[PDB]
Amino acid sequence: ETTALVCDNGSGLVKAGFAGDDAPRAVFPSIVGRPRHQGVMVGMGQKDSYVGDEAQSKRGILTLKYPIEHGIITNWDDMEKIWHHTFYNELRVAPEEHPTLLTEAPLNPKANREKMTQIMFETFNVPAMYVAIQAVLSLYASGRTTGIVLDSGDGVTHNVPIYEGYALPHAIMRLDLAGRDLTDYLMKILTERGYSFVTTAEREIVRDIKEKLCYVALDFENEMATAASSSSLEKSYELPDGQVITIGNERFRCPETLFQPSFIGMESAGIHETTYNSIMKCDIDIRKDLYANNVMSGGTTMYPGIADRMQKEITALAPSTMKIKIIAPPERKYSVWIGGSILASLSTFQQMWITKQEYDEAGPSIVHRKCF
Amino acid sequence: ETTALVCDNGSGLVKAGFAGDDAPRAVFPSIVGRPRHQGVMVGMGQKDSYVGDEAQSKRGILTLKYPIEHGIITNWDDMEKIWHHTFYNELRVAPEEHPTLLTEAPLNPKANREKMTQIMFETFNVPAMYVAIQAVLSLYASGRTTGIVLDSGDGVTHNVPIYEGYALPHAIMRLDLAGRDLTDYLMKILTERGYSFVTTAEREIVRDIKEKLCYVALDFENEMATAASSSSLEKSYELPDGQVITIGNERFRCPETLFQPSFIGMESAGIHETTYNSIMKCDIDIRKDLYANNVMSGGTTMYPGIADRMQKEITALAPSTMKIKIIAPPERKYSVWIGGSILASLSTFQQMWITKQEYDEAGPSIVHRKCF
Amino acid sequence: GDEAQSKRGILTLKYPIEHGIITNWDDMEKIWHHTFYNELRVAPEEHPTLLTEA
Ligand SMILES: Nc1ncnc2c1ncn2[C@@H]1O[C@H](COP(=O)(O)OP(=O)(O)O)[C@@H](O)[C@H]1O
Ligand SMILES: Nc1ncnc2c1ncn2[C@@H]1O[C@H](COP(=O)(O)OP(=O)(O)O)[C@@H](O)[C@H]1O
Ligand SMILES: [Ca+2]
Ligand SMILES: [Ca+2]
Repeated sequence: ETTALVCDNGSGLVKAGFAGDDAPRAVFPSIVGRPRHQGVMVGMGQKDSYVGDEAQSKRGILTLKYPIEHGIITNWDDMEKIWHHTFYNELRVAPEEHPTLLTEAPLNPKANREKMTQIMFETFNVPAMYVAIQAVLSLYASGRTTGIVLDSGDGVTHNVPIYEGYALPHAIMRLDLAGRDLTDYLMKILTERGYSFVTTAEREIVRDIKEKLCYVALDFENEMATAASSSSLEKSYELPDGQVITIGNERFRCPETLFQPSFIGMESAGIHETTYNSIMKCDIDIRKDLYANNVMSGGTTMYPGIADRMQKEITALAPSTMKIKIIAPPERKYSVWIGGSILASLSTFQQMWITKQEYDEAGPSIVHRKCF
Repeated sequence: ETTALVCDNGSGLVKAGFAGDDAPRAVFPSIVGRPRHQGVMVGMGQKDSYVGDEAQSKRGILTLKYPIEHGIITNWDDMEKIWHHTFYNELRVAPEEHPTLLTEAPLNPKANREKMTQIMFETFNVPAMYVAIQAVLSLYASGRTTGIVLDSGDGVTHNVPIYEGYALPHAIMRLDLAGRDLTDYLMKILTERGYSFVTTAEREIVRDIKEKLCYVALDFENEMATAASSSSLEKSYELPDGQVITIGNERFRCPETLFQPSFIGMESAGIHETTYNSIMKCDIDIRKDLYANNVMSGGTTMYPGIADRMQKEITALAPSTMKIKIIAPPERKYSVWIGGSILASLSTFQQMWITKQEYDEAGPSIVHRKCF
Repeated sequence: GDEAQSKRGILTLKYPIEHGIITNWDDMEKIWHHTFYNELRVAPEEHPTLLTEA
């Protein structure tokens, strides 16, 4: 009778809805805006904190804060505000009669799970809850049981291999390189053409430029030579004050940081080498099914041409006698929520929620022994 | 056998001289004045424009323009006229047989730099030239190879960390808050006492008031409290007509914009926070030396008490077991030119010059491959 | 060697030996030249050398 809630809680966006639906209902950015200037007109409902899309609507006079930074909930009061907004204003449900499934990146500190369990059980008084891993839900929404999942959101890029439903925890890769860092790099390299963007409001403008105009080049040096030789790669964008900017080679220099992370000073490997070393740390017999099932998920995998670039780099890295297939659905930026909707709707799942009585008898540490 | 020219062409002043010397010869402000009233006297040796100190003396009948605005050269004919003035009239030097060294703030757009190459080679026809970063020359004048440089001039305030001669480009911070913004804020808050300063001639008068009477307070709140409760902090200044003004809490409120930049409505952080984030973005081992080698340069660091205040503010943010030393030599106003003179007169430097023939096959884009 | 430890912030560090097997022979030759010439300060032409292996 009761319908479980699925709330995919990413670093940049939050996707909330009911289990069983095909698409989430409440998709809105996880920001809290606070007023920065002097309020002179008395009345008219001047609130002290705006949460969600109205913070985007009034972002010119607000300082904007992300409570989740690289998968870490830093400011818990703002995250409680976002949870209150997504329960009472967006979905408009009573949380004390609905189970709630939550998502989390792996290799994340254990205080985060305990504090989410404490806030969801004590403040909102839910009857049951569960915390799941995002890549596992991506493989659930993919409809298969074997594959290696590369999930990259706004703050974290993780990589999990699963064979026949059994995960390999020693081969899970994590990398703090995602859309926030790509946005900051694009803010850095727009100053070469004279466009200055510094404030937190215009960071969203640079993010919109990144979403609309960036793509992954198949060969970087040839695309450098093509951009230097001609001007056919240039495109124009309209700022919301009416100014028109144009960008050339900055379209594909920005997602190249995912493949060459020495552009922002990190000495770590690119995502193709991260996927290759995740496959090579796995056992000898399961690599053949993992090369053919590179499941691709998350929001920063929506660049044009990223899948062909991953195909070229992994086929270069792997031995030539094998087939490498990369699975990129067109709905892959919602795959974590769709897998959460699939998982909460199974009849075989309904005994492994964390009930209120288990929390009362075991404290917040029940989430370590039950979830994962 | 020829000598190199060193020309620090900062946004407020031009400081030019020969390499190997210890002090610059031609120091004059980067202004171009044009007449704004009608000429009624026949003869008199009247000119269409004035430059440098000659524009400074006759400023009552002139409109003054700064060709450099926050580091970016806006008007190029005026900058060409200032370069012609500092070559032919100030230094008495024919520039076709002396190589020249120029300075530039980091994260500037590229299109200045090539043009800064182009009319150095096509107009003045120098045999060689080079463009350097100001903070690197500050470390050259300091005599050491490890440190983080806070260089704040008239238009650009930037932090650059260098460890063992290796710069870290991902940790360079730029902030467009410097002496002109402090001057405009001082013109804004001087209207509270009834003193109006609106024209561009009397902006120089307010700049002189800022140079003579302003200081950085150690703690802001008790300084405001003792400014309100007494009159010992007040000082008097004589205008060149004869009028005498008296200022009180405006002496320390105008440097406070460097530490509290919300006074002019800017969302960004202060210089202590900017230096702390620039240190914290660096690698984990090198932060031991970066706390102990804070180097200041530029005229905006000439306020009394800025070093003690910056030490107290960095000491609050850093952990208590780290030793923080700020180096503020009394000659650090001229330190960019001194490092330019040390670098140009150095023996292994004379193969990094961008000569005439390399510009001839490479176009103006030689400066990106060679300089920095 | 030790001067790579003192400057390890601005360096990437590589081990030529990985699980006992020498992988990068140029870096191993560099370490051998450093330990013969800069640490023991001897010429290898007049000293027999004993080596160890797993
Ligand atoms: N079409 C697109 N092209 C490029 N980047 C995108 C696109 N759509 C979303 N993104 C990026 O994905 C990031 C967040 O995606 P997502 O994983 O759905 O949210 P979260 O990280 O909150 O889970 C955003 O920072 C955004 O920049
Ligand atoms: N004694 C002083 N006290 C306070 N500020 C000063 C002093 N001398 C110069 N300044 C400020 O320094 C700014 C620029 O100085 P400087 O860095 O030498 O020139 P540039 O910015 O061209 O490199 C000027 O705007 C001036 O207001
Ligand atoms: Ca996500
Ligand atoms: Ca300067």
